Amino acid sequence: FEAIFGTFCNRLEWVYFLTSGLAAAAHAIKFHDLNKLTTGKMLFHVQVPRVASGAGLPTSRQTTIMVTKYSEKSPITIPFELSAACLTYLRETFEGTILDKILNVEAMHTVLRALKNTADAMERGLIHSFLQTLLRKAPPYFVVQTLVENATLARQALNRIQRSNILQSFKAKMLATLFLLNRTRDRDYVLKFLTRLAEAATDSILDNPTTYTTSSGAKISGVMVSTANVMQIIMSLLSSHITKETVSAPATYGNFVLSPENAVTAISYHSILADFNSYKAHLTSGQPHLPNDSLSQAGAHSLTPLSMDVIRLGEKTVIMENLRRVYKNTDTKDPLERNVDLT
Amino acid sequence: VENATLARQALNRIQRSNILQSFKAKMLATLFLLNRTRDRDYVLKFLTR
Amino acid sequence: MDARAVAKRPRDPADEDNELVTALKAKREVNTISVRYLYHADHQALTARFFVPEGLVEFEAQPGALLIRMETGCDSPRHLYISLYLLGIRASNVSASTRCLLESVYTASAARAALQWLDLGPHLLHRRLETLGCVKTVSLGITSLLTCVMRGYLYNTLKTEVFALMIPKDMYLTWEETRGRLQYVYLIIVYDYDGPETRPGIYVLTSSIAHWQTLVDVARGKFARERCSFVNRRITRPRQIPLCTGVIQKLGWCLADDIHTSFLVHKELKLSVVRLDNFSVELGDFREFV
Amino acid sequence: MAAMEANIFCTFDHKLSIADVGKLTKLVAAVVPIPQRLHLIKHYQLGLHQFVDHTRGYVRLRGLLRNMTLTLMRRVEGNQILLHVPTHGLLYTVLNTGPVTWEKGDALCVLPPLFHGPLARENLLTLGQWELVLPWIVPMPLALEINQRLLIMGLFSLDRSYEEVKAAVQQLQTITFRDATFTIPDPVIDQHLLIDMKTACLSMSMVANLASELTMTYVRKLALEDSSMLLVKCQELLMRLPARPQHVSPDDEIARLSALFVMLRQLDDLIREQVVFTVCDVSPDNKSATCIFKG
Amino acid sequence: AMEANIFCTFDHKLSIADVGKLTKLVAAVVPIPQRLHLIKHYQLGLHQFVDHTRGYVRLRGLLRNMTLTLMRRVEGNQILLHVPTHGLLYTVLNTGPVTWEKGDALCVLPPLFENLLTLGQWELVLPWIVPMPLALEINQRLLIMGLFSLDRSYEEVKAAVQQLQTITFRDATFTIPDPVIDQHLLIDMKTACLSMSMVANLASELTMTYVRKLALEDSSMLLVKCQELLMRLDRERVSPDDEIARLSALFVMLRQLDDLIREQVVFTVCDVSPDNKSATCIFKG
Amino acid sequence: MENWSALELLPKVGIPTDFLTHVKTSAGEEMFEALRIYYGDDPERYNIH
Amino acid sequence: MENWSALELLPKVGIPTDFLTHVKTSAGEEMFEALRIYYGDDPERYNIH
Amino acid sequence: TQNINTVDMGLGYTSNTCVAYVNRVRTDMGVRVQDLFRVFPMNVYRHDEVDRWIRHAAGVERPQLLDTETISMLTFGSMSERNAAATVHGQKAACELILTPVTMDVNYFKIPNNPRGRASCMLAVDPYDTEAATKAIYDHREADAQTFAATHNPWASQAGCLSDVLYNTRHRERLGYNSKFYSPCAQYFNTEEIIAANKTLFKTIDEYLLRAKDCIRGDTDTQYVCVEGTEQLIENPCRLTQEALPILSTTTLALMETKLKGGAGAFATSETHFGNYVVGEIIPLQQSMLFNS
Amino acid sequence: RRGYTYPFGDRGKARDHLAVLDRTEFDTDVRHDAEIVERALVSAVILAKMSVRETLVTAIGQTEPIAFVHLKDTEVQRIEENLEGVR
Repeated sequence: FEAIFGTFCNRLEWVYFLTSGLAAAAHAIKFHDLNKLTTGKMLFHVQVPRVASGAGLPTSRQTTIMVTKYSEKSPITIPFELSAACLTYLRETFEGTILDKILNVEAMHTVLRALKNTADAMERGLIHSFLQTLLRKAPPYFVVQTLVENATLARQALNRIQRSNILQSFKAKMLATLFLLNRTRDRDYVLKFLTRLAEAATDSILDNPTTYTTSSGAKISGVMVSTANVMQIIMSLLSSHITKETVSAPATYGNFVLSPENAVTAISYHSILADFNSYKAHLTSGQPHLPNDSLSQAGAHSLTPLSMDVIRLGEKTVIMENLRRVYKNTDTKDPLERNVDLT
Repeated sequence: VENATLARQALNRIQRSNILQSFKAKMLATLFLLNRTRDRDYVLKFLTR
Repeated sequence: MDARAVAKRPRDPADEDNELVTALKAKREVNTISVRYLYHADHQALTARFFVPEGLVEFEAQPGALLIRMETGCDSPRHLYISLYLLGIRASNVSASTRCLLESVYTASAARAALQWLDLGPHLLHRRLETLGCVKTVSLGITSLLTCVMRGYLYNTLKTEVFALMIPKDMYLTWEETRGRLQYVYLIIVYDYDGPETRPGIYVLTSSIAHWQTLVDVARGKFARERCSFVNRRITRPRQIPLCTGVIQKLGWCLADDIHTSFLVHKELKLSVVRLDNFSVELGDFREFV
Repeated sequence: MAAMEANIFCTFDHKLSIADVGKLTKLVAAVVPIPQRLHLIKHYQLGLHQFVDHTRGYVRLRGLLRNMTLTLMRRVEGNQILLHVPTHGLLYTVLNTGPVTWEKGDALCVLPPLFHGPLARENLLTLGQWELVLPWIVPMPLALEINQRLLIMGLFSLDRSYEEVKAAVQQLQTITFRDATFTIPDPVIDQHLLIDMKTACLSMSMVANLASELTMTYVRKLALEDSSMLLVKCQELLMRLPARPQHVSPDDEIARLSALFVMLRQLDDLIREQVVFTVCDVSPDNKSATCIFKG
Repeated sequence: AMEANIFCTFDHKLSIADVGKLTKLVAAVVPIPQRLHLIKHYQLGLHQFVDHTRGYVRLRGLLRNMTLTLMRRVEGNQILLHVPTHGLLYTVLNTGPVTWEKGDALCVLPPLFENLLTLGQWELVLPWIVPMPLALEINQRLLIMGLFSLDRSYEEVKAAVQQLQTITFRDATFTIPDPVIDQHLLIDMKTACLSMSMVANLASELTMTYVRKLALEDSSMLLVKCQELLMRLDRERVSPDDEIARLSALFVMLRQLDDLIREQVVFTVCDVSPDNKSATCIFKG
Repeated sequence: MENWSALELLPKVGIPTDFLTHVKTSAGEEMFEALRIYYGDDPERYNIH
Repeated sequence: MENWSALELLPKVGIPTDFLTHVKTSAGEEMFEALRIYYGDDPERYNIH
Repeated sequence: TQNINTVDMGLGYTSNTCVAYVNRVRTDMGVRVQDLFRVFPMNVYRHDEVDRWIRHAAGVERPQLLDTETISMLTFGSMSERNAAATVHGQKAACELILTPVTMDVNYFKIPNNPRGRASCMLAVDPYDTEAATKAIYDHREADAQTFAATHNPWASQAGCLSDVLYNTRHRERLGYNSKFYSPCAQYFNTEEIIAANKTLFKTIDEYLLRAKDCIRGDTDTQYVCVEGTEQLIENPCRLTQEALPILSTTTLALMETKLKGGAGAFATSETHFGNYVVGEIIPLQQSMLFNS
Repeated sequence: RRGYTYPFGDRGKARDHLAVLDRTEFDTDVRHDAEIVERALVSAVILAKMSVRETLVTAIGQTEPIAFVHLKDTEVQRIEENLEGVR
């Protein structure tokens, strides 16, 4: 005889956007009516201090700039398929025999398993798309370092010599740092490179002050991601500064909804101003400044803890995570494995 | 181990050539490991890997 | 079988649960997906998906147009999906201004290759082309996605609005002064054999006539000059084998009151078109008349 | 604004008797033509009687009927008749109006009625010098033979004298089909038929010119050493007056024969009617059948 | 929720391996002779129609009269066939030797060639699904090879027949069968070829009189050019009852050729898998 | 053109922030999608319709 | 140019209006500015954005 | 479908990317120069016997393509040469060869430089001044940047010279051009693209992130350009700098033997004999890449 | 023209020999005519032999000789005597 031992079905592992460290880089708000609109704009009003000039020299003027920020759309899709057998047996019975019961169980489990797999794939696609939009906008290291060294040296639109110097710094630092981990491993150099890379970015506009806090110590600021190999190298090298920690994260998406005064303006003038009643109250009360923005109001309330790695770059704390899990056995190439070419 | 993340598809010719380059490099590097070096950190890293 | 079951009213998809809802009800499980109501569930129109190069998409960025499949004998992509508006650049039934405008607008690289393939072969346009009905979405890029209906009422996903079909003004032809409330619309190709080239004309014809014999009778009546040209080339030049002074294809039924005249804008250039809003597609094959 | 109606109600306005509504009930599931489609129409527009004129040219009636729309009759009740327009491809039931026998597996066409026997059956709602004259549903061979004989008679009318034409017309007026026989009413030659004559003769001369040497010589060559009743009949029809073929060129020959194929199609379309019905199994009494509506 | 279906019972026993062989044809096309509800397996396919004297065009005519059906799941002791209705869409298996592209038009042809499962006095055979231009080309080539059947002795005819026999299409280069056997013609091919040649012959000597009579009146004036063309053809080279018989012969011979003149546009195709054997399409009358 | 007067008149949320480069350089070098810059005081905000 | 979708969707006050002429003539002869004369039921009022 | 909408709540750049760790090289780094007859398949010599002799001696088969219509299809784009039998090394790195005078100052190679002989970085020129940029990139009667001579390669710099008409993708279209081949120096001669690219600094780097990148097929031995979507684009610092890198090359085996014989750090130092020289790689790639391999 | 119209078992070789055949107008020089007619005649003979599907000498360098095909012995004798008289 021929013996068949135990048959195994794959124990597929689930993953979520919120449970991943990348969620700390993100603010997540859920909005059931998103399909209808295609425009999202924010506005910034800033007045720049002017130092009182000395005698004889040209004097400054009271000056302001007004700037707006716009929305990027990037919907994601996943198909899944059902055969005729499942579709016809899911809604039919034949004589009520045992084999028909087996077929019904198989069809129901097949369709529900397909739905579960599609939901997991949709979550993976959402985190993938967020990484896509984050990485497509991040500039490289040498340009941001050249910018951070030149902060004071321009106070106007760039003149010719200044941008020539910018280009010189570009070329020098590009030759200096086209690769990092393969060239030098003296821990001081790599740690100082990491802290420079962190300090280069400007901080976020809207803090969620009671999110992604360390369990007791302090508040987290940055999130950085790499493939498993680079993460292993860094963890081996920087072991003195590496710590384990439990952090608090929002357990669910934040809910944002239309108040009726928003709906009437939607119908009338094709526009909504968020947190409308707060605007009307603080306007008629004659007060200039609001406690919170609508986005921060939309933020979720409950907190749940989860474990992740964190290191110190000097008064700044940044999150470690390697995204190998989200593409462990999938199709698409992990976006963090980039190709760079030279001439 | 190193080439696990680059292709979960039908293994293409160029990836195969890279596999062979890694073969040629690492076979020469680790033929007589313990004879070659007794550096404690390196041998622990090799065993962990 | 029982009398009550036979007499019972027909099954009601109108309020009965969708299959996914039935399964999730059965196991008592909930996914994050808004599983209850399926989009396109009530759709009667048959939909196809087509990929097209970026050059041809112009004038399709506005929804509604005829999408035509043209042949090329090369090993590399054998078919190219072309729009009726671009096809007018070849027809001799287009005014000089409109042809110049279309020639200026479609000067993308891919379009001119299709124009070369159209006239680089011995065969006439009749054997080379085939119709795919009406196109109704855009997703731009280096390669763009089109979705198209081959047996349809022409509508947006939620059916929130009907989508019209636009025909360029120079091609539009009518053979009756009064219109019955129902009339069909056809695609018409005729050939001029007197010129050195087999010079083709492109026409779109609306008529209240559904029966083939009388429609062909009227067509031969109006196209008498072209028929005489065919006979003249046949007698004049032996060992040549011309055929089918004109061909007909049936493509549409529409309610005559719906017809309107409208302008169409793209690349801030302005085109003149005729418009049919409450349109539907019915597709037949090409057929020959002499 | 407008909507294309599919359910059509016809209302009478003559003070009908009981026998009229009785005969209406007999007509259930028959086919009737309408010139225009509305939700409620008057009886005067229903039926073919509105078109008849003293000239009574059969070709005129055929051409007029070709343009019309076809509908089926359902749920006959007092002075209100419901007509349902057919939808292409669906399965419908129909009761044949004329006496022509049907068979399963063939196709049917629409034609104006014919003179048959004593001309007894005109009882169809004769009221107020108006009557419900229904069109005929007949199988494909009979319709093709009718069109063939009308066109052939029209062609023969030319190049012939009056009495020769009269004899030929009196012969061609008859038809035989499936153990039945019928007579064509008023097949007078008219300008409508002259258009068909012109287009048919043009197509026939084109097929004559496009024919290649091999196609023409095939029949004469085969008569040399083959023999059968079909062959002897075909040879007897033709006029009476080995070698290597004069020219061989499959490319030019295939182009020529394709052009001749198109021309033969064009000549054939003159007699082919619109194929309205494809039939399924029929009740053995021949009265009613199940059919699919096409075209 | 059930739908309209046709039940078929295999009168011969089917082994498990044979059922597994047949199940690979989930959505292939199968013709049936008559629209019964419970059909016997002998009626399926085109095997009962094949004959040793009757030819290909007879099969084409019978297939035109045939009713087309689509297959459904095979199960215990019974197989289910779904008859299509116009303007819905269905899945078909490309049994033909020609690959398809989006927007192709298809028509059904009688077959010309693994093999399909057989029984003691039975084999199962299915028709071809082919794009329309290739169907025209193959019918034209097979008919023209029917014409050359008479002259086959000379070597020119053999070379020309060989050249006509090969057909080329998109990544397809198969060969069609020679319509002659033992230097003889199958009788249906003889009838079709003779009918075409006769309808060609009759028009050459019949049109002149009727054309020259109509020339006096045509305001469209191209009929006179037609007369001149016929006279140029003449330069290149009766009792009324005989005349009327000749006209009747012309039209009956033309009707005989109508078996091959028009094409049923059965299917139009929607996008196809790389499994290209399988494709989706919309059914047309 | 956006309704800048709405931005000026309506209440705001106070956020301390600093650009990487100098603010005037970021506006002058075209980094933002749309800009409105005025020197002194533009009375346009006081006119409403 | 007028937001007709707003007029359709928004609530409205009932009045017994009395046009001097037959109302279809007033629409036909452009007594008012900015008309809209859709026949049947026009579903365009639903596409809220 | 789950349509997500993102707003960038960052005034300045809030996120940075860097190339941390480098793996093995997909290209052979070799001198295995590419076939011009494949990229220009149209042209033939006038007298057919001369064409036969040249094609026989050169090692390239006479091109034949179905009918005339294939030439339009090829111009639209088609991969049209066979993969090699075996590949122990990776892709055949295409070398383009641009004619160059004998007298060229050899020091031009020893630094990161533009191979066209005329420095043309668009972060230097004034923004949106096409006239000034054209003057900088073509006008050889005004001093160049980075080397204040008029040019270091007369046959490669001028608008009408060899290396512009041959390499520039907009000019190349005037001749037989298979678009599928990624010409290495295409990005150094697309004067139209370079003139279009000279936007303001912030928008320049934004475009560099968005659209300046290109793609290369991973399935094939040779540098085929791909349709965007199947494989992600390639980051290119050289495109941003409009410069090129120098690689260790020597014109005699003795100096290469010294480079191999010498200890660590010998790769980055240049040296010259009477008529032979070494140009050292400016980045220590040959050591670092093999260090981890 | 006859080469264009005729079918063949291997069309490519026939097309190549027709291409070397179909443009042979004389270059108005006494010397050149003999060599060009020699080449054209070689092409014509090889095309005829391929049309008959007679064997043809494919050996390298050993080009097909100039000869008649399928002509009777009496006629070829007469033609050869006429050519001897021409000499």
